[PDB]
Amino acid sequence: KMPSTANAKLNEQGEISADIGGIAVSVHAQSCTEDSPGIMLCNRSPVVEVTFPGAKPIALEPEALYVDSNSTFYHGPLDDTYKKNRHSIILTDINGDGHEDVVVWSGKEGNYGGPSYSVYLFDAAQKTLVFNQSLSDITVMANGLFSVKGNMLTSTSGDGCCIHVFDTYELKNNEAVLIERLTEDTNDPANPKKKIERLQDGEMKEVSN
Ligand SMILES: [Ca+2]
Repeated sequence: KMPSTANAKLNEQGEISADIGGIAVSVHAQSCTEDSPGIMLCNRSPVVEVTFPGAKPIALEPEALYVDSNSTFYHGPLDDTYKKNRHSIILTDINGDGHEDVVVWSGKEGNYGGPSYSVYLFDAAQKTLVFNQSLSDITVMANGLFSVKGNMLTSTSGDGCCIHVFDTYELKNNEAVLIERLTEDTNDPANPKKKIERLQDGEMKEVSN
């Protein structure tokens, strides 16, 4: 399960074409504008086409695409240990069924205007990649893309100072559900406050333990 990466920039036809760990990925995007060094914002019908081995190409049409020519593609797991990078297009099995899914840097609705993502799970029945609202939504106001551990997904939020929120989601059948929210408040370093909420009887409840 070794992680592999690659970088690329949109050529004169607004095109990239790469093979990352045996999965071919192409990008077709015109009329992009430079957002910051090495990074183009493409929001005029950008297309990300993914061809898994032995399969028909699948075209994704994200609402926008941030193409970082210095960190373009990543193929590997979302380890809390391993992945502290930000990539434009990520191939990774989020739901543990043995087939890679796709994560695309599509917005900047993360915490303090950081990256937010569109998540697409491979749907084995349909032979396609299906946009996942619940998973994409985790990245909104998050400090970055979530990490995956078994069927558990972790994400952090907060005010970038003294309030930190640590979320744990359980993923069952294309559906991410929040099961735990840990809020730590260190505004008074001498009096740190910790709040634990957990999913109980179908609702998030504050708990002592
Ligand atoms: Ca999968």
